[PDB]
Amino acid sequence: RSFVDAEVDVTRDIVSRERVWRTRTTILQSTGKNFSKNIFAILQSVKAREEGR
Amino acid sequence: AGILFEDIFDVKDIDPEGKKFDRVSRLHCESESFKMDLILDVNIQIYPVDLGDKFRLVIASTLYEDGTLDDGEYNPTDDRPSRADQFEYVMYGKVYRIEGDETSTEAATRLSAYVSYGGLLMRLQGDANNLHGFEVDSRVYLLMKKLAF
Amino acid sequence: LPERSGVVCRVKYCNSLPDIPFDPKFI
Amino acid sequence: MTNQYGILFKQEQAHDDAIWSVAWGTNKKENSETVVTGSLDDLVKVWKWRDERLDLQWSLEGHQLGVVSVDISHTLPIAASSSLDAHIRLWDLENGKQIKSIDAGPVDAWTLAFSPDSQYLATGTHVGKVNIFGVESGKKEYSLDTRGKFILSIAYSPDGKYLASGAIDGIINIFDIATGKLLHTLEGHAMPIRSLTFSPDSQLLVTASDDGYIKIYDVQHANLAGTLSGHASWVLNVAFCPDDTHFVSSSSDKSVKVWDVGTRTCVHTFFDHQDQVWGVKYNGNGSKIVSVGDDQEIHIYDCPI
Amino acid sequence: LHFRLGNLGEAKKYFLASLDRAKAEAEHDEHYYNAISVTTSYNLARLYEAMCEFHEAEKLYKNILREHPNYVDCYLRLGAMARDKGNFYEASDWFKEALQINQDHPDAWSLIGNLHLAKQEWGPGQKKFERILKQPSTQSDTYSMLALGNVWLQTLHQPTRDREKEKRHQDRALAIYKQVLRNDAKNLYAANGIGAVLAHKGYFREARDVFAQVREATADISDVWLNLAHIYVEQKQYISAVQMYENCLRKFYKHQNTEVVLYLARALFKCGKLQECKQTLLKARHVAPSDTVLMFNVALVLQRLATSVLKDEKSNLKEVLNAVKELELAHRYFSYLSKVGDKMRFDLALAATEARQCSDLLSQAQYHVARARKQDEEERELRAKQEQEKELL
Repeated sequence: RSFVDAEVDVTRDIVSRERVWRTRTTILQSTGKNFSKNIFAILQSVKAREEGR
Repeated sequence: AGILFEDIFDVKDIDPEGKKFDRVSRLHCESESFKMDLILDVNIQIYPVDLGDKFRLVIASTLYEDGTLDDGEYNPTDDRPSRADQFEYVMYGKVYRIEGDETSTEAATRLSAYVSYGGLLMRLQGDANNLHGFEVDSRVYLLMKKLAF
Repeated sequence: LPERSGVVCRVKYCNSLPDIPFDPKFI
Repeated sequence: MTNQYGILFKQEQAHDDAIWSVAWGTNKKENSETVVTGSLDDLVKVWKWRDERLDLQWSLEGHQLGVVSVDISHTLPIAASSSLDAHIRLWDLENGKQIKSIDAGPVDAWTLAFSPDSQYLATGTHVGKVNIFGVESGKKEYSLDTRGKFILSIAYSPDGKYLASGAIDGIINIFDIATGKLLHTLEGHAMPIRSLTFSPDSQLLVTASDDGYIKIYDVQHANLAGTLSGHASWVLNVAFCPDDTHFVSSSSDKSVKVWDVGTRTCVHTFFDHQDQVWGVKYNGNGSKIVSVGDDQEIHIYDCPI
Repeated sequence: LHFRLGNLGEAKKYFLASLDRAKAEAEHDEHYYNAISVTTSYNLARLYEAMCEFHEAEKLYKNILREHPNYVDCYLRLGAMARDKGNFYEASDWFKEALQINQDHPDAWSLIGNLHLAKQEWGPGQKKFERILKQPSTQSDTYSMLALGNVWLQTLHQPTRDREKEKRHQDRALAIYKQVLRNDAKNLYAANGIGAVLAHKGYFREARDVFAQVREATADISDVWLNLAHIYVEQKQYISAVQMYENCLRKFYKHQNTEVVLYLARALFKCGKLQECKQTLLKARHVAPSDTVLMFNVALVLQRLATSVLKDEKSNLKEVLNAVKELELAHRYFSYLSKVGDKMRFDLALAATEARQCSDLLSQAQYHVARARKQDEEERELRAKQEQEKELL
């Protein structure tokens, strides 16, 4: 709508001042522990069993 | 197995009545999953812990993952896999008392298992289903590690 | 042999993602 | 009389397990107050309210799968109770003995409510029908069919003209008692309606749902009068005050909230419960509120008049 | 900050004071202080939502939309409130308005996706998350990848007769979770997803090691506690599992989640705690009385209790009479369930078998009633002998 579309610059101004720390990405993350090294080793052990080795 | 108990604890108070010794301090922790109470004396000099620290505590009957039941003598030279490899602080001591809300009419709902690590005391107070491997006058290991979160 | 009838319950290992966080915005 | 809401009495460990329903009745002969409680421990306990304390009068044994709902006759000293075992039992409050046992069937008995004249006893069913049993006959006399799903809540209008039922799919049905005709079907809530009650003047119908909102409907025009919000979890029970201006609600959030119908604002909130509060009821003059929950405790609150 | 601490009472004071001050400051720079007034009004609306005063929250969001219709976050909260009211249709309409304003907004697409997944509309939901991963700025978006992984994971809860199809779905879910964990080594849900697939594959030791690491990293994921409890049941550590289900219920659900209560009942049953199991299943049935599975499990526990009381000759007359009544309840429920039970969740032949077994036991139970009467009368005689001997002394 022509009256809606004219005011987008105002909202862009507001959003430039806002700061959000918890987002869709950070909500999923641990505070400090890395799982990749440990879990990939576990998966390697399972993979070895699935391949019968 | 031989894991008599195991849980995640978070330190709620260090030596609440004030520090009685320099290298030893009380940890008044409460667990998160089994909801256990815990009083533990740690050598705060070699293994410093702060308030609000979370640690994995694993009171074990033996250090060999195959559960082959040690004989209580000290010998550092050993190639056998040991739980101590993945733990930071390890103690050893006897259970010297088990105490619950026993009544003449029914058994205790809650048990407090006391452990003495060669002089440093502990008391693990919970409910009477967790503290079952505990039996007075038996060796146990404390195997605890601070959580990097 | 007739398997002893257990409690009818399908064990589901879940991985439900958290709701999207619409936390208050700092200025 | 306190000009402020507050807890007046606490009965700890009143039952061996969760308490699911409570009713407050006034024995007009003695002008003495009686509280009836139903619990998962299979017992229906009858308490006498005297000198600001609850005295246990009778422990009624007979149910086998916990008591889901209890009610007390407004005119006779008779209480009715339902259980997950689907049996409905009538109890004599003066003698503390079972009058009659009605076997509804494995799926035909749920929440229970006496008609204002106490001639009939209505109960919700799994097949979406409201079965009405004669108190004197002890037999199923007739049945009202909503054609919906499981009926979780039912209430008679105090004037005896309308019977409301709330289903597990959130639909509210209002039946005309004189003709047995379905008058109104309301979209209600999108989640289960666990309890509903008419105002003493029968002009308003209040409904409580798992969505955490409470809705007020105009009974004469069936229009949505207003929506109340404030509970952080399911609203488990609602009961109107005999003064027609306030009603009390209980929730799984462990709180009991008193609402003003005119202002539609929360007047007071009680936080004394340790677990879900399944039942709340006003006394015969609206001056006191009783509550029961999963914590096995019975609380009585004093209210300004 | 007070809101983040849950100090909603203090937060109300600070947001209101901020709005009142911005109202005073607008005399100096009306445009900027109005922008502050928008952000603070949204925060206040979120506070009212946290206080559950949803009528005021809805009123504030609609006001923001009167003044700033491009402020997308107001639409998403209105949709979220509609979703929480269980009105998913209106919720989908509010999220569509948000997309009419910013067509590539990843949270609006994700909320719509979650609506479809909540409805188990796997096809539409999957398309909604793939729409996020198709844009270059979000081509590696971990939330969307995890959502797709979960879509594949959810197929594993269905009893699948095609073992190759099951394996293919397991490997798809695991491949996605591995990729997320490769992109983000700190991702809690990628690790838990891997643990879930490993548990479904039956590698309970390895799955335990994965979930144990996830619980070490965070205490606030409800599914991590449930997954650990499930493994404790499979490792026959029932005493620990029961405790985890009870603490999970107390910590994460403000209402009784019937699936978790059923898992608790299952653990108590395998633990042999039939009395606690009965009471737990009744608690679940009080919340969801139309669920035939809860009714079946109650009937089964009742039959087991009666079977035990009738099997042990130590049981007295009051106990045996109760057991007989419970066994008739069990027979009544199995007879009903054999006719109306949910064919998609359990086999009606099972209920018919239990119905017959109840009738068979009921025949022997009547004999046991006579046995119990005899035994009780013998005790009455002994008690009378004891009383008269007390008079003799």
